[PDB]
Amino acid sequence: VLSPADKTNVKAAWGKVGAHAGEYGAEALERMFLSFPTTKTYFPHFDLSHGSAQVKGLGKKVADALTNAVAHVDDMPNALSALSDLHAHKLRVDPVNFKLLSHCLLVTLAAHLPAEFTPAVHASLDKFLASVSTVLTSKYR
Amino acid sequence: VLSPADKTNVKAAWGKVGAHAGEYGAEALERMFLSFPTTKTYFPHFDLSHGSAQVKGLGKKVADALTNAVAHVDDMPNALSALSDLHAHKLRVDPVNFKLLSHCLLVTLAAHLPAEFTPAVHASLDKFLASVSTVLTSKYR
Amino acid sequence: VHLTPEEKSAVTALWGKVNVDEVGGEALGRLLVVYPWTQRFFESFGDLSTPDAVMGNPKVKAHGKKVLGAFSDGLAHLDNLKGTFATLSELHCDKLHVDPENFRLLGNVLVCVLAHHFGKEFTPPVQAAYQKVVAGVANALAHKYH
Amino acid sequence: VHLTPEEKSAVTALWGKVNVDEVGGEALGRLLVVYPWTQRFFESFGDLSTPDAVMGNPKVKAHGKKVLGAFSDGLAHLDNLKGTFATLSELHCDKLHVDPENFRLLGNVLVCVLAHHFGKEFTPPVQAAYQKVVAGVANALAHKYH
Ligand code: HEM
Ligand code: HEM
Ligand code: HEM
Ligand code: HEM
Repeated sequence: VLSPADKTNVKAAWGKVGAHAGEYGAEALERMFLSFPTTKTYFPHFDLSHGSAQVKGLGKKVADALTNAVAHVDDMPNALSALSDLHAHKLRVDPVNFKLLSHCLLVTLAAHLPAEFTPAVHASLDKFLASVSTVLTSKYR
Repeated sequence: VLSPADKTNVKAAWGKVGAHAGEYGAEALERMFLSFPTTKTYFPHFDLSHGSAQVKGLGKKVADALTNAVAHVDDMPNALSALSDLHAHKLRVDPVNFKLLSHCLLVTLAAHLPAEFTPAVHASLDKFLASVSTVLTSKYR
Repeated sequence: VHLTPEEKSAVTALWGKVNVDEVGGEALGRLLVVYPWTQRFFESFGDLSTPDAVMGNPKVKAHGKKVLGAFSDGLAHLDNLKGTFATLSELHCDKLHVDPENFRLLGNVLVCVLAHHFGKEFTPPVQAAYQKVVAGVANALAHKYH
Repeated sequence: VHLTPEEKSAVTALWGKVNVDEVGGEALGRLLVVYPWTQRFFESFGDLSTPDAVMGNPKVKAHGKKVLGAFSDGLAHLDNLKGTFATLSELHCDKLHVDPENFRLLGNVLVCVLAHHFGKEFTPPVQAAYQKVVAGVANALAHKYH
């Protein structure tokens, strides 16, 4: 359950990220691939090397999904429904992996947001990404 | 997301359990204490030995909470709200521990439900206990 | 992992009654049904569309038999699980890249299968002994990640 | 866990710039704020009611300093983390019964603290090297559960 303060904090952080969101999404993915190599197996058709257009493209989409969630934070199950279907039914993404990308998203924000990444905002962002992850893993059948 | 078939399966299993629910709750707790000894630290004021009136009493309450969830399966966040407050705010129960008790509840049902514990019903029960666990861990702040 | 003599007794006594041609298939099938993301690793097995298709799938049964064979091998070497599972660790970790959380899940599924099969005989202390075993096998299978 | 020479270089180079009087306190505090169930183990620390109270709590800072001292000790013995963490494993597992998942969380919090402190210098390969380290420390600290 995201509190009013959590929603404030998350909106504030993503505001600062501003138009770098796409680039940061790509960076978080790269961090995940390097830190947690088991995650790479979902992307056999990707070149995952640094500067990859495919990782960049996906990073933009990931950022777009997260922004959609922020923008509709009280309706996240609905907002992310199609994405939850994709990740569970078609992609068969192990639920563990959401915690890995979530961590890498936090790290990326921390590396780019010196002023904003306070302990409180850190906590709010973690709750937000946990909420997103919960929706994205809600559709296994 | 519990499907219509999941709800059917869960209602069917708990119907068979019938009035043994309280006893089974106590058994699941005992299984947890023996299998996962880290869980015992939440109960320093309990005698956790076999036949303990305190474990029996708590088992009845646990069963009652689960039955309440089954009975209001489309409104579980509301139904279990007070319990989610208790386990997060007051008890500070590590979220990992919900998976442990959930497993022990499944084992207990499996040990008592030869006909009912089919792979499909097993899957439905796992989803149900995961849903309960999700609500019970939604209130950390 | 350290099993007491009473825990070793509990485990070996029950295991002697296990149908080793079926129980592995039953555990692997339930893994695929209950935790459907695991089906990702078994695309070549064919029809996994329904629980009945999974459980009745001959390749699921055949593969489960191999899995159970490895559990049996661990039960015979409880004090050297690492060595016993070394080559399987390389396969599951280095080659397949299965997240080790799934090793814990399969172990817990096996525990549910044993509970279903043995009923009241699968007592809380017997389960506790088995949890030590499956945790040990999972940790050994995951050694290449460590 | 096996760090390459390049990974060892990345880790030791960054660590030399860490303020060891602060970073541990920062990581422990954020653990208590972000994963509030962990406060269960620190009841004697007093005021943990708000993020500011946690972060400014002198006992949090003092204890964090000890935690970081142990990470430093692991960094100096990357090829013998088990032995390095043996007595701490007995404490956290046998005496405190902390679930080992929380060892992973604290490690990941430390990684976030390093990222915040070093910014662009905390590159993706540098992080990957640090993830190997904190995974290793968590696994060693959890040895008594294995
Ligand atoms: C915050 C968590 C996540 C978000 C917001 C997210 C979002 C997205 C989005 C928006 C797409 C593009 C969908 C489309 O093109 O129609 C996508 C694709 C994909 N995602 Fe995720 N995802 C997340 C976590 C993960 C994780 C943890 C994994 C696996 C480790 C994963 C694996 C994939 C794969 C394999 C694709 C397909 C890429 C392709 O073939 O083009 N996702 N995701
Ligand atoms: C399916 C999951 C769970 C359910 C449905 C559940 C339900 C309950 C209920 C109904 C109570 C009684 C509340 C009252 O008396 O007002 C309770 C108390 C308690 N629960 Fe849980 N619980 C669950 C999981 C857990 C877990 C995993 C732990 C820790 C390992 C835990 C620890 C406790 C503790 C320490 C108490 C207080 C006992 C006392 O002091 O009397 N619960 N729970
Ligand atoms: C305790 C846990 C497990 C044990 C003891 C185990 C054991 C085994 C055994 C004995 C084999 C046969 C290897 C051979 O042909 O020599 C095997 C193969 C295989 N396992 Fe597992 N396994 C476990 C968990 C898992 C899980 C959780 C997955 C995926 C979710 C998985 C995926 C596979 C795959 C895809 C193969 C075939 C590899 C190949 O033939 O190339 N395993 N495993
Ligand atoms: C990598 C993870 C961790 C490391 C390296 C670490 C390290 C340490 C160190 C160096 C001490 C001081 C021991 C002494 O006085 O000799 C300590 C004590 C303590 N730790 Fe941790 N710790 C970790 C994780 C945790 C976690 C996650 C918790 C709880 C959530 C925890 C709870 C405690 C408590 C309660 C004490 C005080 C014990 C006492 O004085 O009796 N630790 N730890």
